Amino acid sequence: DFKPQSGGGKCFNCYPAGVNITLANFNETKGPLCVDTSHFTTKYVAVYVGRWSASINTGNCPFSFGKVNNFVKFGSVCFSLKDGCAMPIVAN
Amino acid sequence: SKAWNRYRLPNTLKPDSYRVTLRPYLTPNDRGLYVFKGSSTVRFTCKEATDVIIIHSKKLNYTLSQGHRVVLPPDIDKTELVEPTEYLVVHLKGSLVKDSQYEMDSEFEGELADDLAGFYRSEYMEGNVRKVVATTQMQAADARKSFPCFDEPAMKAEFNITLIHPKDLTALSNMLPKGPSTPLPEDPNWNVTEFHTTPKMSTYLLAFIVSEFDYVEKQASNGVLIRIWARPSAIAAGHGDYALNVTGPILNFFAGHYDTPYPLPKSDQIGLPDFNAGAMENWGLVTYRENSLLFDPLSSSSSNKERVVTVIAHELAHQWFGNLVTIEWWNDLWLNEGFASYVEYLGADYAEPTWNLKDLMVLNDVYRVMAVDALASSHPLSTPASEINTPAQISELFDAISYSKGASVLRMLSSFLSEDVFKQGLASYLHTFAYQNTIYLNLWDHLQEAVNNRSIQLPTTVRDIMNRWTLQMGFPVITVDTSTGTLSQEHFLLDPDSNVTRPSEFNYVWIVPITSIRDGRQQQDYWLIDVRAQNDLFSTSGNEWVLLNLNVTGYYRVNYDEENWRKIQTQLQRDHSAIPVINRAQIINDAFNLASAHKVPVTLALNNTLFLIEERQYMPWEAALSSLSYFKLMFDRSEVYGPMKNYLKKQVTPLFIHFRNNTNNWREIPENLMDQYSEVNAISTACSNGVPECEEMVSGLFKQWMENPNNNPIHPNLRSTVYCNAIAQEEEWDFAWEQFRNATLVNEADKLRAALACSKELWILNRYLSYTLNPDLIRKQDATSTIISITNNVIGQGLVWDFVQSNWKKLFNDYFSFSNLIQAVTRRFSTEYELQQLEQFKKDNFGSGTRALEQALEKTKANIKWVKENKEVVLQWFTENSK
Amino acid sequence: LVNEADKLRAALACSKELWILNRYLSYTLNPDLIRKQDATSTIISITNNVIGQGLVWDFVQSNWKKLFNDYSFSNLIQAVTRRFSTEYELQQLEQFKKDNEETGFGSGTRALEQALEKTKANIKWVKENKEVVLQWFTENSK
Ligand SMILES: *[C@@H]1O[C@H](CO)[C@@H](O)[C@H](O)[C@H]1NC(C)=O
Ligand SMILES: *[C@@H]1O[C@H](CO)[C@@H](O)[C@H](O)[C@H]1NC(C)=O
Ligand SMILES: *[C@@H]1O[C@H](CO)[C@@H](O)[C@H](O)[C@H]1NC(C)=O
Repeated sequence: DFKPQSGGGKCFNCYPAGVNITLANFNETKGPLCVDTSHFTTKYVAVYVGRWSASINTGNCPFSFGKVNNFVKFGSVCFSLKDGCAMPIVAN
Repeated sequence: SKAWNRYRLPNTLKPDSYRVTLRPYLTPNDRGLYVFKGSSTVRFTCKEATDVIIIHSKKLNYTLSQGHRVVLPPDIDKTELVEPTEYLVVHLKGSLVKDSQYEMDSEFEGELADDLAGFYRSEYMEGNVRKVVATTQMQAADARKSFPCFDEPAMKAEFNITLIHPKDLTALSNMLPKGPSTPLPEDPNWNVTEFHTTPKMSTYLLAFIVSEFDYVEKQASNGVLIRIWARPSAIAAGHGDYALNVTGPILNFFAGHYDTPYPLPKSDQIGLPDFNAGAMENWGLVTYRENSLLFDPLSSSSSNKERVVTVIAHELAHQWFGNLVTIEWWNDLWLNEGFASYVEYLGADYAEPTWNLKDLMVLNDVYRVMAVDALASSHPLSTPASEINTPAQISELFDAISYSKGASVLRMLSSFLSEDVFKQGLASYLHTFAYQNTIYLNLWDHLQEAVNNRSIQLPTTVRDIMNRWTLQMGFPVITVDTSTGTLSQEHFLLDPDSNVTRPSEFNYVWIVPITSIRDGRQQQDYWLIDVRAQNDLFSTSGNEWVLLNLNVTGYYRVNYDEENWRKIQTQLQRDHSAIPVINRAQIINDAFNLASAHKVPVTLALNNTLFLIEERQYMPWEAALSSLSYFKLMFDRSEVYGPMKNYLKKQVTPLFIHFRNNTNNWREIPENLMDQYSEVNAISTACSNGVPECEEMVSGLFKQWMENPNNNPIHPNLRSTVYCNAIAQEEEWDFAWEQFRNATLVNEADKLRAALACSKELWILNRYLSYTLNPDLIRKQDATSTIISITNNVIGQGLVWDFVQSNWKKLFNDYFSFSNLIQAVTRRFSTEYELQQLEQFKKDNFGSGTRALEQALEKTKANIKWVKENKEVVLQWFTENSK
Repeated sequence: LVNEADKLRAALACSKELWILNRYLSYTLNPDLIRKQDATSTIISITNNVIGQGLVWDFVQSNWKKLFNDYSFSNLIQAVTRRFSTEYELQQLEQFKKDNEETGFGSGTRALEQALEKTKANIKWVKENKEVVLQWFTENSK
């Protein structure tokens, strides 16, 4: 989620307002959320307006969020909003 | 006559710094006034030993200090406000010692009237709150009215501005905010903002804005910060996006063109909900109307795009020429606004290079003002500086001549010089006189020097030629006798018998550059420097022909012998692509205007339309329609209107079919703006003249819209035409009426308000007229536009005439714009019937329109004769071409 | 056949094209196009067309001196005026009188006075009823 700055004194565009980003049932006090079960699915939920948009970058990973659901097999995987290989989200 | 009897300052005082504080109280006071507190100190140097202070001040309640309005350095004797000249006059007891700097300081209060003059306020509805904005309009005369100053363009000085506003709001001025906004220690409900010192600038260019607008921002590659401000609700819809998209490229264009990087650090643009003019260039805080800065791709036409980009290019052009090098006195005004009026067309060219916009300068300025200057009642450009003194005498300069003739003559200047030499000259001028004041003669000095360094050949000095054009009214019609290539010029007076009152020190002899082409090949430049000359370059034989004034860069009309007109027509019908697009409009409009002067048979002007049967370009269709409007308006009640309509159908029928193919049954617009305009002209003309295809296709679109009230199928470019034509064919009118009552968007409300006048049913129109009196049905400022729209409908003519004959003393004594109203209502008049009725209406009884009534009489007499002179021949011609 | 010629001479007035109507008026003066015998009633038929009301009124009020030498003015002036329903149209009628009675009006000389009376009656009658009648129609027409 994010919003434009708004309210009559601000850039509509210079930087998002009210950012909120979450990883489902990741608990920071419990570290990287690992994929234990034989199968997993990766799902994205936009929450944000106007010509604002956002997406996830590959970062350095050899694969992308979502794309991994096309039957890529691994020995193990774990996900975390804290640092593995990075993949930054970019708003535009 | 004392100094405060005169309307000019003495040159004995030169200011050299300013400070301002302003507190707009946007809430009304107990007595319902809106007031601001202001403080100011100015530092000034005594240029000549003196003992009295003379400074502009208007409509200010001052505060007395030391028993007097101001504090000074010998003592002050007394202080007075000489209202008829707006001077604060402050006698010193001693004499102010020369070559010394002194503060004059004051504190005062003023009114935020909504007068659009000075520090006025504007109010607008946002959501359901009547928001209030404080703004500034300071065109020439009003700058003093916000704070005391030496309010002259030549008296340039440096300003520090400080603002104090309700904490919620934001403040703006020419510079950036010097540090963030701080709560006022007197009351944290107020903020305080200070700005960096302005450069050396003239008082008429300040701006102060306090507002709740919100902005969209870009950083230019040149490093300047550029920033569109508008209503937050408007900006969230992205309506500012287009402005920010174009403003970068244009700025870097001018940075190239003047060889001079942009002088300020920022470039705010602000779109106000209402404004008197369209725009004002206030240095680095450029101000526009909503409808001339914001753009919505979902509702505005391509015409809105070209208006937006054009206006932007103009007001940005002022940011160098005009604001960096300023005019010495208002008598030179034509040099600024006309020059910018030129460059705007080059500016937009850079931003949207696929639209060929440079061509429309011909329609919109050259020919828009040739028809005005072709009168003995015109005036030259360079009036003597002593003639302009009072604010009325300054304000009168902002007219069609000062803009468009200035544009035309400067275009011609840039064309007989090499354009790169004009660039070099202009750049050298701006480099030399930056931050100073100049007269036009300094510009023509710099051009003369650059021409010499390039050694461009000219028959005389540039000063000579441009004074031949600058300071005498009118323009020549050149006359060629191709049988020998003899050449002559004479002053083109549209009424060939009008008495010339104003003399010419050159007896109306110009020097004229004449580019020309022969059989599609460009010939070499020739100069005319006399009433007559001969040159074999214009002699012709056999099938040879000549055309003059290529691309109509030259500001003069052209005439040829009959045989040469036949040759040109033959070429043009054989292959019109051989003759440049602009010149095909030129060769029409010349024929018509010459015909009105009895310098040629009208049959010739009509002949020149013949080739249009296979023309596709926008320009010549536009020029033809614009001339033939006179014929329609004169004959639309006569029998002659019968054949004429059929003729236009024949002419326009193939063109319509072309677009029907080339738009896949109207499913997409052309990609080129000129082609979109040609589309609109095609559909409009062919439909209104009655091709059967329109009564089906436009009706179909409109009924499809009625099936989809929220989901309008009609592309915004077509809207205004299809609306009116569908209305021309009750339930549609009532549908459009309920739409209008529900209409939220002003562009659409206007388009509907026009289209509803296209109805055929007299009871509909009479209802409309009755509603024109109901302030809730139509906003009382706009009733006149409705009356005019109903008047131009041929069925409504007599209705509106009898209506005004009924209501005149009413709406005169209590309404407004009687002038153009009377213009609209009378211009159909063409026989002694209505002449008698009109003179009776005079005798039976006009505000500002009083002289317009005289105008109506005058042209009516001409109309009376003109129809008598031409009807049968025109009729015989059209019936001939009726086939 | 004279019957059909007259049916057409009437029906040509029912056109909605103003320029057709005015060219028809021009032909209405041309005796070879339509004979003096019936020009007057053709103008009356134009007046019956609500669009022709304006044409005929401004025509007659601006050129009646021509018609006065030769055209029957009585019923023509009746037909042209009978739509008048406003004090302004009363003013127009009385000024046309003051503008032209210096030549009289022939057979119309009394009829104009009658019209001056009846128009005044119509004025008040409209004032007496425009709202109520509108109300009725606005209801029962549903
Ligand atoms: C306005 O006043 C507030 C306090 O009311 C202050 O914090 C702020 O910096 C000031 N400026 C703006 C733009 O709000
Ligand atoms: C600006 O105009 C260009 C036209 O070249 C277009 O490609 C672009 O999408 C527009 N908008 C922005 C934000 O650049
Ligand atoms: C004339 O104008 C056209 C633009 O319509 C331009 O392409 C052409 O180069 C111009 N030629 C001259 C000689 O000015």
